[PDB]
Amino acid sequence: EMPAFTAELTVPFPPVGAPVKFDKLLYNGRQNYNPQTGIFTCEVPGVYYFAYHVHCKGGNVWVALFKNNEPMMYTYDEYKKGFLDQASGSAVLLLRPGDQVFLQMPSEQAAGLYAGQYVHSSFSGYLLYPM
Amino acid sequence: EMPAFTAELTVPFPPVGAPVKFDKLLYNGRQNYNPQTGIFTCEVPGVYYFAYHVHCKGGNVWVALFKNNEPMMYTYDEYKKGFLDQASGSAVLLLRPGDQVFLQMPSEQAAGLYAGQYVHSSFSGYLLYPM
Amino acid sequence: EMPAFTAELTVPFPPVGAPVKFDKLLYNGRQNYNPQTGIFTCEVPGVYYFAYHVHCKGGNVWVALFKNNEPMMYTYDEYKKGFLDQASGSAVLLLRPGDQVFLQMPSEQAAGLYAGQYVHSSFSGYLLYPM
Repeated sequence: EMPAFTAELTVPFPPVGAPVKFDKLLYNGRQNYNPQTGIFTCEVPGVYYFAYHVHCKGGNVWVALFKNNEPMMYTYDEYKKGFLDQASGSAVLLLRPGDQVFLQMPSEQAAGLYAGQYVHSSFSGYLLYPM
Repeated sequence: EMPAFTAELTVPFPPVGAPVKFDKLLYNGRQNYNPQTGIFTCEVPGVYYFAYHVHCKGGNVWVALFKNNEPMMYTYDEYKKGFLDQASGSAVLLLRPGDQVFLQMPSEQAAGLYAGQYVHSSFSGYLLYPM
Repeated sequence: EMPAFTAELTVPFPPVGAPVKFDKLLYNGRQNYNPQTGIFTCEVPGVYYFAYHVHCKGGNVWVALFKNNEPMMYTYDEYKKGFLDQASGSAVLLLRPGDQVFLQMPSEQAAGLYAGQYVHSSFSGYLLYPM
């Protein structure tokens, strides 16, 4: 199997300051993604592509795609008074064996990450080129 | 030739309960996506990645990415009182010959999927790893 | 090294009528993407996948993914008075040596493309199948 996964969130407002535990799996080649931690751990060295889609409601939402402690990409969305919204992101990253990639909200002031049984926020990633 | 495509919807408000027929093709290697059905049919077994972007206007829009008869991912957006909006999604799926992947709205109560000549709603997909 | 890149914008309102210069690079295999121009120039012939995420604030945003001088895909978003929003696009394109792919806003009437140190609008692309 090649490293590739897609995980969905089905409960709104996950913890701030910790990897978002997307736990509904569609695929998880090589099991490099852990639904119990929300972290993708690099086993195969190379270039990867990650994508994420997060809904917003009740409050602003600020997320960052992390590679270990480093924020690689930031996505911010301001809640639209009374309505559900969404913001997305994607990025190509060169990963070293052991690198841990995940999505996380850095601020308690922007924790409006929404999700539901029929409204999936998600996180996907897969190997492009082995290095 | 490898299976890969991008289809854009140029006409607003497609029927509910049936695959959304994105009509305009930018690419369609192996022609596994059919504009007449809105369905991507797996010919080459393997891991695939799909991405979609749907505009919302005039009403709420609830769509799901299906694999055969199973809803794999749900995307929802609420119409912003007189303002065009958009919601997206993407997913990695292991497919076998004959499997069908498409987007479909399950309810008449949220069928505001919008599209226009200069406002493209889209659906893309491609083979990642042959299995 | 394979062709693949992700470039982020960290300053708002890039000029209309010219490629958007995403200059914060996460990866740039073969350096086929130029931070100084915002243009990806094809070196290796083949099928590519491009994805972009653009925030909207203060004004509507109308951007197009160009291949040379032809608009391949259009993405539009109506600014939600007072709040930051976002719209995205994805496209599979068959490229020949020398082909240039970039994002550009055609009208001054919809140039509200936003970005900041805390929110990245971005442009990514990579080779799927060499031809």
